[PDB]
Amino acid sequence: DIVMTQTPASLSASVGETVTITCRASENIYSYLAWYQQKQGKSPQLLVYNAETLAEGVPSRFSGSGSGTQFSLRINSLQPEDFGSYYCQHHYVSPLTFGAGTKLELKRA
Amino acid sequence: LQQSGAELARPGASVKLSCKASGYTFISYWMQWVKQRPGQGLEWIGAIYPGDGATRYTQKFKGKATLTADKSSSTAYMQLSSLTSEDSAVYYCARPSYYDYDVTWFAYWGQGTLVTVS
Amino acid sequence: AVVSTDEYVARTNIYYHAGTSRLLAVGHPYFPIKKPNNNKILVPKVSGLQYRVFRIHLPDPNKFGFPDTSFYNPDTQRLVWACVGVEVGRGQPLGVGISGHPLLNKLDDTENASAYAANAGVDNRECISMDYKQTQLCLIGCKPPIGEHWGKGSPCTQVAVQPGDCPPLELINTVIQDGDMVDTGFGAMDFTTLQANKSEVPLDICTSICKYPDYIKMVSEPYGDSLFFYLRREQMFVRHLFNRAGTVGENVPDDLYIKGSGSTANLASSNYFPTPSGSMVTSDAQIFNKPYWLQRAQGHNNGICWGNQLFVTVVDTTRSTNMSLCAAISTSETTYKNTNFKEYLRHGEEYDLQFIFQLCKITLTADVMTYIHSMNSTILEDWNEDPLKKYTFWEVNLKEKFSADLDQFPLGRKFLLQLGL
Amino acid sequence: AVVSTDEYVARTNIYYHAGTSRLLAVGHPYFPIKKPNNNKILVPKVSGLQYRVFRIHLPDPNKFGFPDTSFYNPDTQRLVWACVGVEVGRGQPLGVGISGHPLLNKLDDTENASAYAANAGVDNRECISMDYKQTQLCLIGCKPPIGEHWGKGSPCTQVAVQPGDCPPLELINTVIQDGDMVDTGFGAMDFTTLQANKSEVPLDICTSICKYPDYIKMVSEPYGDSLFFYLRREQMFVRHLFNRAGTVGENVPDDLYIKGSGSTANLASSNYFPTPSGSMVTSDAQIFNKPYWLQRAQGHNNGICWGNQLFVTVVDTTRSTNMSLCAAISTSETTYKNTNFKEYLRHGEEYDLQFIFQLCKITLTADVMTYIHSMNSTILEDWNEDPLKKYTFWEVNLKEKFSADLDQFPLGRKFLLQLGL
Repeated sequence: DIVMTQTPASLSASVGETVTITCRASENIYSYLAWYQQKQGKSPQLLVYNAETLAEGVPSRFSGSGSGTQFSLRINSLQPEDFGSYYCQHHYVSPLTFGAGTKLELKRA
Repeated sequence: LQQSGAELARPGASVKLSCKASGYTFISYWMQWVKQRPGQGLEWIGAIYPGDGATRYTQKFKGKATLTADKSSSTAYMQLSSLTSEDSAVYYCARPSYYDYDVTWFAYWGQGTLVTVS
Repeated sequence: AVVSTDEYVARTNIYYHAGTSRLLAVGHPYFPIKKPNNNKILVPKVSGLQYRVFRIHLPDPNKFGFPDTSFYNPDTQRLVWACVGVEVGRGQPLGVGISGHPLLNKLDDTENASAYAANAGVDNRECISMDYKQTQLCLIGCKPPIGEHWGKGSPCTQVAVQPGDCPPLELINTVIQDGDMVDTGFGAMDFTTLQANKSEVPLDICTSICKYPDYIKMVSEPYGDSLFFYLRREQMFVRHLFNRAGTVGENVPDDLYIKGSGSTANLASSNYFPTPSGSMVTSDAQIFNKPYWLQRAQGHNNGICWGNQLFVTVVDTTRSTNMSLCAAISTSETTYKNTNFKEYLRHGEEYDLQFIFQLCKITLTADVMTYIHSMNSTILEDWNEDPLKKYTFWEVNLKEKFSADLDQFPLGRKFLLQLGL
Repeated sequence: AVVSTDEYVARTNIYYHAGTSRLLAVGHPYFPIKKPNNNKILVPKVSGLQYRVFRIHLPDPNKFGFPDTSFYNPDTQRLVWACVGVEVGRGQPLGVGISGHPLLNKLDDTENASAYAANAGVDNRECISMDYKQTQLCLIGCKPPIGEHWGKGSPCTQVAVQPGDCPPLELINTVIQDGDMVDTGFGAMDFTTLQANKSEVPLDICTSICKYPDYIKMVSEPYGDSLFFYLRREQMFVRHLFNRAGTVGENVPDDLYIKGSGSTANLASSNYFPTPSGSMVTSDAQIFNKPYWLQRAQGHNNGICWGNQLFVTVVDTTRSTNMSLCAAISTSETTYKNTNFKEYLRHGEEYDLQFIFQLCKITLTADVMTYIHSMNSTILEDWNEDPLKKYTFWEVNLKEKFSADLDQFPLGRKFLLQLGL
C-alpha cells in the first residue's frame, strides 16, 4: 500500500518557537494530503486538507505546504495549546493511510 | 456522531458498533471508520456511502470489517468478527466533508467505542 | 366506429369572414410585477416564449340572422360553422430575446479546461443568460390543445424516500393554457416540482412548467376535434457546455474510470448541462402572415367548429425582442451615475387573427342524432355554463365580426382568388 | 438463384393496422444506477445515443381468426404478413444532449497555442463534455440488423506482444442489440478492449461498443431479409482540437522535422483527437413522424415478414435532451448550500410505432417448398424456442393489436388516402 513516512517521531520545543513536521509519500499523491492534531485523551481534529488549506477554526500560524511526494506542516510561534500529537494522511485514493505520528512536547528545565 | 462508550466481547465472536449522525444531511456524506490502539497510530478500516451502499476497505480489513448504514435512523454500523486481543482498541467513526475535489475535510469525529476482547 | 364529418355535415355555399381587430400584449418578459404586500398583478408576464391559446367565440349560426334562410329547413336540420381558412398575423419586427438567472447553478466551463477546476465551496452560482431554442407552431381545433411534460410521479409504497432522494418521473398530460411556457432547450418538465434548487434555469421558466404539444395523442384522438391542422418548426443547438454545482445524487460507477490522485483525486461534477441556442431567425422561414386553407383534414373532424367554438394555439419566438427602457431619477447632473437611472424590461406581442367560415347544415336523422349524441351530447342539448372554466385562455369574441363580403378583407380576397368561384 | 418475393408470394386485398400504444423509456443518460453490493439494475441507462431495436411480434395469419376465409385454400397454401407502411412516431421536444468524462484524457489545447505547453506530469486529465454527432436512422427488415465496429484482432503467433504494444485491429460484424451505442464522433469501435486508459471518451461510450450499421453487407445479403428499407441522416463537425496525454506508442520519424531545443527540445504529443459536434437540430430535417410506404424493395424480399416477425431499428439524437433534477436534503435554511442539494440526471425517450400490413398467400408447390426450404427451413417447419435468445431487444407484441378498420387510425387514414383504393 501507499506508505506515508512522517518525521520526526518526536520533537521538543518552546512556546514562541517555530517548528516543522514533514511527511513523505512512497509514490505521488499530487496535492491530496491532510493533517490532524490529537491531544492527550482526545479524538483527532483535522487542521489541513489538500496539502495547504486551513480547516475550520485553525489559527493562521499553522501552514501546510508541498505537492507530489514531499510535504510539511509548519507551526509559527507555538502556543501552549499546540502541544500534542500530529499525523499526516493522504486522501488521494483508497486505501487511506496515515503517517507514523509526531509527538510535539514542551521543553522545560 | 454518537458512539457508545464501550463494548466487552468474547474471543472469536463478533461485535456490532454503531454511529448516530445528527445535525446534518446524513445521506450526502460517506462515513469513515478508524482504529486506534494505544501503542500505535491511527489506522483506517474503511468508508461507506449510505446513499447507495458503496464501500471501500483497507486490504488489511477485508474479510474482517463489514460496513453498512440505516438511512431511516441515520446510523452507520461496522461489524468485526473472529475477535482476538489484537482487535481490542478504540474505534472511531468520522465525517468526511466533500463539496468538490478541492474542498473536503474529514473533520468531525465521534467519541469512539472502546472494544475490549476478554 | 367514427366517421368523417363529410358524411353527416352538409356544406352550403355561404362564406363569412371574421377577424380580431389587432390584439396587443405588453408586460414583463420574465415575471409579473405586482404589489409586494398585495397579490394583484400590476404588470403581467408577457414573453415570446409563452403559448398563446385563443378561445374563439362564434355567433350561433342557428340564432344568427341571415338575409335568406331558404337554404335549409330549421325543422329537420341545424347549422354549424366550418373553419376553411386562417391567417395568423404577427406584427412586431423579427428578433431574438434572451433569458437568464442572477444565480444560475453553473459550476465550471466544461467545454474546454486547461487545469482541473478548483473545488465547490458554498454557492458557486453565476449570473448567466442564454438565447432559448427557436419555436414556431400553430394548432387549430375545436377543443383546447393538449400537452405533455415530465413531473414528479407518485412514489411506490415501500422504501421510504430518503431526503434528497431523486424524485420519480411521470409523463403528465395537461391542457395547454394561455400563458404557459414552451420548452426552451431544457425539455418539457415541471421545474418547480423537480428542481428544489430554484436556480437550474433562467427566471422565466424557473418556477413554471414547460409543456410540449402532445401531437401523438391528439392525432390518435378518435374524433380528432382537439386539432385538425398544425404547423411546427423548432430548431436548437448547443452554445455552451457546463457543470452543475451541488452534491452527487448518484455516484459514477468506478468501473468506468481509473482513480486519480492529488488534484484528480476527487471527481469533478459530471452532472453536465448545455446552454441552448435557437440560431438566427429569418423571414424566409416564417410560418405566419400566410393563409392556411383547411380543406382536407387528416382527422375525422374536418374543421367543424362544434359548439361554435374554435381554438388557435400559437408560439412564435421569432419576435421575442425584449426592450429595456430606463427612466432617470434626476434630470440634473451632467455626469452619469448608475444610480440615477432605474432600468426596466418590457416585451410586446402583436397579433391579428383572420378566418373564413363556411356555413354547414346537419339533417338530424335518428342515426345522426345517435352519433352526435355519443360523440358529444352537449352538441344536441345546446341546439334547439363554461365546461372549461378551470382553464384560462385569451378570450376572443367574434359574434359581431362576421361579414358576408369577403371581398372587403385581405384574407377574403385571398380566399376568393384561391378558390376561384 | 434468388428471386423476388413477388414471384411466389401472392397479395390479397386485406389490410390491417397495428400499433404500439406509446412506448416510454426513462433512465440515466450515461450509466445504469444499481446497488453497489448488488448487481440488479435499479435504474437503466437510457440515452438518445443508443440504438433502439424493436422485435415486433405478429399474430400468425394462419392461426388468426378472419371473418372470411374463402380468399384462400388452407390445403394448398399458407399465409404471411407483408409490411406495407410504417410510421415511427417520436414524442419529446427536439433538443440536444451532452456527454463528458470527469477524467478525460486531454493534455493541451492544440487548436491555437501562444507558447509551447508545459510538460506532462502524472494525470493531466480534465473534466470535459461535448455534444455528440447527430444521427437519425431507421432500419426495417424481418431479420435483426447487423453492425460493424473495430475491435482487438487476434495476434499472429510470432513476436511476443510486449506489454503496451499497440493492439491489432479487426472489423467485427455483430448483431445490433437494443441498447447498443451509436458512433458519436469517435468512430465505431470497442473502446473497452482498445482503450485501457478508460478516459479517452465520455462515460456513456467509455466502456461500450459504438457500432455502425453495416449497410454494405446487409444490402449484399442474397435474400435481403435483414433490411428491406432504411433512412439514414448523420452530420458532424470539429468543435475542438486536443492532445492526448500518455506516452509515445509510436514515435514521430525524425525525417519529418528538424529537432528543436530548449523548450522545443522535447516533442509534444502529436496524438491529436478532435471533439465532435452534431450541429443544430431541426424540424425540417426530421425523419420520423412521417409514414414510409414500403412498396418496392431494392432487395428480393419485398417486405415479407417471414416468421411473423419484423425488426425496426431506430436511432434519433434529435431529442437527446437530458434533464437535471435535484432534491433538497433540507427545506429550512434560506441560504444556498451546494451540500444541501443532491443533483441527478435523467433522460426520457417516447416512441409510438404504427404499421399497415397486407395479407399474403403462398401456394406450397414443390419448387416453392424447395426454395423456401433452402432460404429458411424454419418457415415450413413452423407452418402447418427463440433462435436469438442470446440477443436482447425491445420486445413488442402486436398479436392483439391488428384491426381491419384502417379508417380508425391516423396511419390507416394516411394509407387509404395515399393508395386511393
